[PDB]
Amino acid sequence: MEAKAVARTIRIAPRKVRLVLDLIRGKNAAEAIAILKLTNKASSPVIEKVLMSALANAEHNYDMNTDELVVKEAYANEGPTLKRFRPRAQGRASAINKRTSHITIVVSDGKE
Amino acid sequence: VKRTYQPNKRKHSKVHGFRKRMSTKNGRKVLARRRRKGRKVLS
Amino acid sequence: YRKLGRTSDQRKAMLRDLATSLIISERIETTEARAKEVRSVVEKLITLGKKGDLASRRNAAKTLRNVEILNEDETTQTALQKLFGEIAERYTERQGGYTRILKQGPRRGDGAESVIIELV
Amino acid sequence: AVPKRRTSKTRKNKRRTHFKISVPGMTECPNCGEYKLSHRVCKNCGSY
RNA sequence: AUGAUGAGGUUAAUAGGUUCGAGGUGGAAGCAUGGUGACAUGUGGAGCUGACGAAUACUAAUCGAUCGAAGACUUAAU
RNA sequence: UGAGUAGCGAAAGACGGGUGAGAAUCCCGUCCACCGAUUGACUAAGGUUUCCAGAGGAAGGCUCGUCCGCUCUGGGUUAGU
RNA sequence: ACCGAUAGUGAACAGUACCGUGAGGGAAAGGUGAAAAGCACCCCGGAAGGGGAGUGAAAUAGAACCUGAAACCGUGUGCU
RNA sequence: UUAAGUUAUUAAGGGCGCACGGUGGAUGCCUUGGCACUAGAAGCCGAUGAAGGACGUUACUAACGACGAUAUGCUUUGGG
Ligand SMILES: [Mg+2]
Repeated sequence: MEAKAVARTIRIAPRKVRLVLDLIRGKNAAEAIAILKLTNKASSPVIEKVLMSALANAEHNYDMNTDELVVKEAYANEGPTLKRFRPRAQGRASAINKRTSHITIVVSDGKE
Repeated sequence: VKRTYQPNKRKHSKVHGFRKRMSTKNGRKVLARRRRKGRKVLS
Repeated sequence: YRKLGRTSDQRKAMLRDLATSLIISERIETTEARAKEVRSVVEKLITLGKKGDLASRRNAAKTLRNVEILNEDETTQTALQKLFGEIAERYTERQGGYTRILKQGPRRGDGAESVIIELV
Repeated sequence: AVPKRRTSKTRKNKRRTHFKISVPGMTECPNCGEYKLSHRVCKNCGSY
């Protein structure tokens, strides 16, 4: 079977999340937890909490053995943007986008 | 650089302000014009 | 030698401060490039301390800033006294060494490589 | 000074071929604890 | 610039603390003697010394992991 | 799109201890540094609750934040001269 | 044989945000469900968010709530 | 075995087709609000203090409506 977890409206930009998320796609859970503890980007702890949540769902709701699980899917979608401004020289303003992300992890055991 | 608008409580109440607008005919025109528009602040 | 993102006098100042607090605490945590520089400043102090004479006690006072240590039994001594007293008698037979560096992970706020420099 | 034409999707994605990060060193702490970074020390959460 | 290149990773002289030199400066501190004193002389080419040359495992280059081949057909001589 | 690019607004910090899910950035200590006819101390204009205590960390703060001139709750200005 | 939320009043929720010393200028913003029955309890998490369970005809009707186009951003693949 | 020759295999990334998501708020359906008129009244108040406001008033009180220290209302005659 499969278990998933989502983190909605995380306040990091998606281009920055995907960069770490391309490291763990298609790996078994223990190795992915190891990789996320030693990478030093800003989104590593948030992704790690999402992965932990999925592993706990896989065990409490579907009675799966967490010793043999792989990260089947990992992706980040765009959330709604906060729009801000910064004053520039000579009375002008420039736009700033504070972007957000939806983060999804699903783990599986590979059987049916 | 010194800017325009150096605020002053007395100057503001004496140039604008209710009694000053009521002291002339063209000030009473302003007050009536702002009443007709429904404006919340008159002077 | 290496510039640590400082001018000539800021560098010399924080390098005496780094050498003095290592003698107080025996063990401090800092960045890696700073540890690799204070490594060779501390060991020359310990060399001066193993000689012991008055001419060298005065050369060590040019570094080694000025602090009071409060040990157990309410003993107050200066850093210059603790050096020449016990640090020198400890390594009285080493022939160099006296310090080791141990690496840790990157710091959170910036990417800096953190390090523990200790006094063997 | 300014771009003469806009940049298409395909050219933008070709330029980002090399823009990636790599997996770290990651040796395993044998005596006690989980993975650690190689040539590093983990006094807690690891015997090494 | 980064990457790349080259010297090394304990069966080790790679950094380089320690010891000894080259070169640089130019006579340390302390004490003694002379002088009313500023100072001078002796101990003593003294003391100090980043990057240069040697020697020495004392401190650090731990344990590990990953990648990586299996030699096709047709024809002619052999 | 340009692009993970330009910029992040004059300057000296270091280490120990603490608290916290999380600390270069908050609190405490020592040392160091900068101004000093002033970056010190008073009174006016002007602003109008920004003042104080306890709690908080979504947004604001050009980073972070356990902190705040920010959010919540409750307080605070006394004249015959 | 008038409009149906960029329309119709500037204004379906306002001469208010806001701008200007002043006279004056002047917005944006409607829709859960028949009924709040608006998610008891368990799990991961500091929280935010989520997975189950439950309500409901329906929860990819969960309050940023009818339908949910296009630009734009991703993940997986058949041929190249 | 050696020669001479022909033709295979890779996808760091890209292209096209398909499937599945997100962002966004078009389209359809709807109406609380408007627009143009017809018929019948009426039009203008005030020193007996106006039009328009400021402050207040509810057990808990920010805004709008209502009310005025008799204050989120008092009396009376009818209706219900
Ligand atoms: Mg795309």
